[PDB]
Amino acid sequence: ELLQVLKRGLQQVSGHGGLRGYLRVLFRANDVRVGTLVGEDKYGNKYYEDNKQFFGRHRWVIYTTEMNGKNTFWDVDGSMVPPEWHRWLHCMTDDP
Amino acid sequence: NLMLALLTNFTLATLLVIIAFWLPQLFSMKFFLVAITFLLFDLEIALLLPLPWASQTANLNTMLTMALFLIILLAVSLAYEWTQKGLE
Amino acid sequence: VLRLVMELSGEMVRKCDPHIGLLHRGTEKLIEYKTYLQALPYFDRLDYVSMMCNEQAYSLAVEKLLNIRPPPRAQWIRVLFGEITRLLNHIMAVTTHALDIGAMTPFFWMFEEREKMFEFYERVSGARMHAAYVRPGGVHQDLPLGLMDDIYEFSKNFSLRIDELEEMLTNNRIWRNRTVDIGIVTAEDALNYGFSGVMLRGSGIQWDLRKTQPYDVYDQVEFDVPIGSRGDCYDRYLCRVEEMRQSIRIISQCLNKMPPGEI
Amino acid sequence: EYVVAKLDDLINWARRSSLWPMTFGLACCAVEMMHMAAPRYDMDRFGVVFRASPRQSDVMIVAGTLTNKMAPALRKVYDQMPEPRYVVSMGSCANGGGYYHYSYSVVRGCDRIVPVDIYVPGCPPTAEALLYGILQLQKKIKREKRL
Amino acid sequence: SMVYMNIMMAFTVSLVGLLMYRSHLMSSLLCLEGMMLSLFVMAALTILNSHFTLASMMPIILLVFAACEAALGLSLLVMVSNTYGTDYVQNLNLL
Amino acid sequence: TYKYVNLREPSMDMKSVTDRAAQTLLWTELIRGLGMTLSYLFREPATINYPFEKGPLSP
Amino acid sequence: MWFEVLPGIAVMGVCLFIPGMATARIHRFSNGGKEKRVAHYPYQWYLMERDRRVSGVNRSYVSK
Amino acid sequence: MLYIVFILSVIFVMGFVGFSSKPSPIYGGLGLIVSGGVGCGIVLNFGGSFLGLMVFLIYLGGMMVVFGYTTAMATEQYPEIWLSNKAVLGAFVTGLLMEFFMVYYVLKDKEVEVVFEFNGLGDWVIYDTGDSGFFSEEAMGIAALYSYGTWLVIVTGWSLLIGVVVIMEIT
Amino acid sequence: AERVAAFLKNVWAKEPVLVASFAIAGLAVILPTLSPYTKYSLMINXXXXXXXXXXXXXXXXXXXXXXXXXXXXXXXXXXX
Amino acid sequence: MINILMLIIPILLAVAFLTLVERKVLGYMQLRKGPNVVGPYGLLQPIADAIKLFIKEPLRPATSSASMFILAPIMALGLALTMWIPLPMPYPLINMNLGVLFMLAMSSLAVYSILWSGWASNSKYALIGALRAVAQTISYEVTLAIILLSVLLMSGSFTLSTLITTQEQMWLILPAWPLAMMWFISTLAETNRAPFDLGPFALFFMAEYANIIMMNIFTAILFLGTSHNPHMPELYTINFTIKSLLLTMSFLWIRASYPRFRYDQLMHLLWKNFLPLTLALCMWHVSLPILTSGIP
Ligand SMILES: NC(=O)c1ccc[n+]([C@@H]2O[C@H](COP(=O)([O-])OP(=O)(O)OC[C@H]3O[C@@H](n4cnc5c(N)ncnc54)[C@H](OP(=O)(O)O)[C@@H]3O)[C@@H](O)[C@H]2O)c1
Ligand code: SF4
Repeated sequence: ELLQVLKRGLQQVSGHGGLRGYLRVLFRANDVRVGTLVGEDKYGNKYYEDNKQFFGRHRWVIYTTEMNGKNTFWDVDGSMVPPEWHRWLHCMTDDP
Repeated sequence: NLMLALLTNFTLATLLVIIAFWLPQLFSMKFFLVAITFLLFDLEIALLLPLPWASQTANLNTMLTMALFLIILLAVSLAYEWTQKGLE
Repeated sequence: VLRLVMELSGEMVRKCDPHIGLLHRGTEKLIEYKTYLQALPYFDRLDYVSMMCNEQAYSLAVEKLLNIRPPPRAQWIRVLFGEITRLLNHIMAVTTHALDIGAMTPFFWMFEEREKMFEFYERVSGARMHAAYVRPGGVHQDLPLGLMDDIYEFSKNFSLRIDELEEMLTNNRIWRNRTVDIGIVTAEDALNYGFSGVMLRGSGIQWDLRKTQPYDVYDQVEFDVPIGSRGDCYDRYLCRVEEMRQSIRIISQCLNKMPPGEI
Repeated sequence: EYVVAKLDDLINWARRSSLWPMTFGLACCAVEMMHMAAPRYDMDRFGVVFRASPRQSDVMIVAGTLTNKMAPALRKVYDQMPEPRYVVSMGSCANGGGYYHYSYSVVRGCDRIVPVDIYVPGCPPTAEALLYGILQLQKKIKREKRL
Repeated sequence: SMVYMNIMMAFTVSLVGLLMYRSHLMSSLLCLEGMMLSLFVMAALTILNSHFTLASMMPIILLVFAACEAALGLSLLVMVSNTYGTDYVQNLNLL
Repeated sequence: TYKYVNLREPSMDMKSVTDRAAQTLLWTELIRGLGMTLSYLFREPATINYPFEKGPLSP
Repeated sequence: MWFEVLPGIAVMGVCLFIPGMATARIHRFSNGGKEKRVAHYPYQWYLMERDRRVSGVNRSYVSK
Repeated sequence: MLYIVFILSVIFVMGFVGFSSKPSPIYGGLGLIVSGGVGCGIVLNFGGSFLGLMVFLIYLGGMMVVFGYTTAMATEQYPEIWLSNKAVLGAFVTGLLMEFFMVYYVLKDKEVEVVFEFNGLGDWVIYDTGDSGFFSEEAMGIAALYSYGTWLVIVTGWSLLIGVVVIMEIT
Repeated sequence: AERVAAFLKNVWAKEPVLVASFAIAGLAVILPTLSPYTKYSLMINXXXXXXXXXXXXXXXXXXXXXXXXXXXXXXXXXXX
Repeated sequence: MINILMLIIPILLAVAFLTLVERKVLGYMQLRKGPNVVGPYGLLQPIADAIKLFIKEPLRPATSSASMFILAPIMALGLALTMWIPLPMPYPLINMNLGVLFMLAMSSLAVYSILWSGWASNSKYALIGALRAVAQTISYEVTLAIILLSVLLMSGSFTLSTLITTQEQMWLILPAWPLAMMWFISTLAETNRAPFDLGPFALFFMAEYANIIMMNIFTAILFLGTSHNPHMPELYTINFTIKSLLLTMSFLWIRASYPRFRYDQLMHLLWKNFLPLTLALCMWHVSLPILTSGIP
């Protein structure tokens, strides 16, 4: 049972990049978790959600590095997400 | 040395106080009875201190009669305390 | 928040004068220049917690002036949301009471449940808390089709959630040492003071309002009113927990009885 | 120089990491303030703690209505606060009086007593919008303390 | 001889400190603690140097009776602050 | 419809008295209080990371 | 989950683990046998006194 | 450097200088921390670890702690600065000149005194003991005993019964 | 029973920690006198020599021999 | 002598990293999450609190009574660090002639830290509130002295090194079964917030959190140990760190779960409930080495 949970963590690190991929997600975002990606957004925002995970699981709306000219890499807030928040992030079901 | 162990702790404690101050730039007589009971019990504990220290060599028939006797009067003092102690 | 000027003779309080009214927002004079529909969201902002227990008292008072009985469905929304406020009010009545004492856990245990409770308010009305929903014309907007399944799903999970408090706070030696025997008031003087809420109801006097005077479709819904023995804080606490347990029964009977029609 | 400029970033980061608030109740807002503690919208995920500590605290969050009776009460607290201090006006009452703006007893929105740095607009300030009382404050800390 | 020239001197200094006053009655009881402390050290040196072994229990008993006076006399000081406002030597009634 | 709060002394003799006396000599209810908090630790925290996850809303 | 809590214990499994190791590993440098003797009672002190008298004049702990 | 007991004995008297002087009961209270804690070291140097730590447990762990209460009960809030106080500084300056002037005469070993006893060297004869014992020795290895002194246990118990009863009758 | 059965179950109901204060402290006094096991503890306590042994000059004496293993003197062998 | 410096700086780090564990364990006890925005798992916050509180945060003086307010942190931080010296971590730093006597005395001398801070403020409401907090610390040191004197009476002298040898196969939890419950409550004495709560604010509780670890290790010697093994000091230290931290979680457990006792009823816990129980056990622990032979 403990070996299966450890294998799931190792596969999660292998999914999102690797040694440089998971470390970039751990420093920028609060927690790193793998899931299905929506992709399509103005100014390259990831928005990889769709996973069952837990309560209110429209997870991981990763902010784009420099959206207009702010260089949001170390510091980023909820200033991003262009007209897609009502569906992919909050209320509706279908992807925008 | 014991003095080498003590002074190093105190000097670094005062050093943190130097960082704390120099570096920044911009009634009720009832509680007295508690202290009375504490100090009077300390001395009974002080008399009961050599218990795991004197029992190694001395006679047990003479000690046991006296060792319990100190704890008895330590409880007899509390038996007098029970009859009207206080609201606190 | 509160002034509370204390006169301590030694250790015990002899003269406790609560110099209150430090939040006199002036609702009295300000409503006089507003119409009945305009003055509605003021009474939401009367109390911190009650939203459908508040405005309920105002809308029925306007209904008594206009001589208008609200539609059958709207009255069943008024009980379903009236009891979900009765659930919400007794959360804060326990948790902030525990927070003022020094209990750390039971505050957070109910606040995750409480944040799930406001999801019902959000989906039914635009605001998080203060919802201009119970109006002089009964109920403003209908329940969405998604909510009625989620109300039952929440009440199914609430059963163990309310059992968490009785397995934590009631059986404690600390609480039965603390809250027991503070201001034991069961006397007929309490009638003269006229608390009516949990003081009279939770000690001695059998009288309440829900059973004696029906407001919106009562007697049809089954009730169990908790009445204590002594006027202490602990009997006033336990009756509130028993009120919390005897409120899901009202919610479940509201789920069973929903006549389809006008709002 | 470059060494001094990077050192000033570390001093700013010390406040950007952790902010310990003295949250004023006296409002319907105070419940939404307590929803920060609620696990769904976690705030202890940041360097923010609900220990309060009135004398020690940095960022006093003025929640809701300020009456004329509480007007000298909040001012004397603000004077006792340490020098790196910020004021968050939480709710429409704390901004400019949402309701009770034309009432006799209510001060017209905090600024007349105590200077406000970050305004939180919403009556019931949703725990979504209230996380702009922390993250936007943390974003606003640039200061540019040169000399 | 060597050490006894200081601890006896500390006793005589405290002997002056008791009988000299600047209106504070708390300081006299504080000096009574020092008097017993100076008697504790002077007794300790006499017993520890000349290996008595039996007499080592005696300053421990002396320590008990040091605190017997410096509490029951201290309780009477509180009774002065109950009848009068603040404890002062000047504040008296007896003739 | 009239519920009651007080049990009016459940202890009578021997078996019903000593177990009620047990939770005062030793603790047990402290261990029972520990038990509910223990199960609460092991279940997953329901937390939303604000700049990446968002709270549920209405249409 | 416990990928967050246990690193808070693992960091304590270093810093609180230091005083136990630092006091033990220091006897390698102070002594050629990894041991320091405590007197407690005057008999064991006299044994240490004659150990300094035999062979090694300056060193306290020495073989033969 | 060479002396152990004699240097600490000067600091011991230095604490008592603040008792002959009256610098308010708060600053005089600090004297029992300084002179008391150093007073342990004077006992500890000749041997007997138990008897040296008795001051730590009772005088520094009870006596002055209870004396800390009564300073708050009567004559409280603020202690007046001893530099501003008249004759208090005068008693302090005359108190130190009875000790510091004497130390200069203690230099070159022997010194004249009011008593017949002289100062001496106090370095070789500072310990005054050779080997004496071995196991459970040093005079205070078996310091306190309930055996032999059975009478002294009873009378100490009597006075400690009196203390609890009497103070209750006073207050 | 007038107070044996009456004033015991009341003590269990009203402050049962006071039962422990008299019973455990009571067993601390009575049991040391009753048990035939206290005699063994006194034997080894006197047998343990903290001080150095002293030799006596013998002139027609019994129950004394050389330092080597021989049937002489006390030498307690209570349970090995 | 580098060992003293190896028992101050990594010790202060353990106090610094305590604030995370106090926020994370209590966090998971409350269904919220610990610090995460700061570092990888919030591990960079103890240093972040150190830069915040010390450097830019100033002190507005209430009165500043010359000698005091600056003297009280010396009695706080200094006396808390001296307690680490005689601790029997494989081979202790200058092993005392009597171990626990130095342990009980410096803890009873730590009462002054909250006393002098009460004198530091001119306001009467501060000192009356301070003396109430002294009253809690002063009372539970009587029980702290009694339980210690009954545990040692079973086996060992005052030396802390002999307390390891007695626990060769059996822990002292089982023979001192009511005392194991009793000592755990009495350790909550130095303003532990779990029973009752009252220079700069920062360094003042840095001594108070240090005393919590101090009592956690003191429980892990008096009641725990398992073995010693002189051949490998590593096997003891790894095993000790698990035993000590499991008791550290339990102090974060009582604080999380249980409310304040009411100050008066906390004083009713002592004298009326605790002291009749401990003295009866003290009477019982006198008779035990006499009833059956066992006086080491
Ligand atoms: N009572 C008296 O002391 C007295 C007596 C006679 C006349 N006066 C006159 O009345 C005036 C009173 O002012 P004060 O002395 O009270 O001022 P002050 O306290 O010295 O403060 C001066 C402020 O102005 C800014 N400042 C000054 N010179 C500047 C420059 N060259 N470039 C950019 N910023 C500058 C500084 O900001 P930065 O730190 O950001 O640069 C500083 O915060 C004086 O100008 C003086 O001539 C005063
Ligand atoms: S802004 Fe709204 S919720 Fe906040 S205090 Fe004012 S009325 Fe109440």
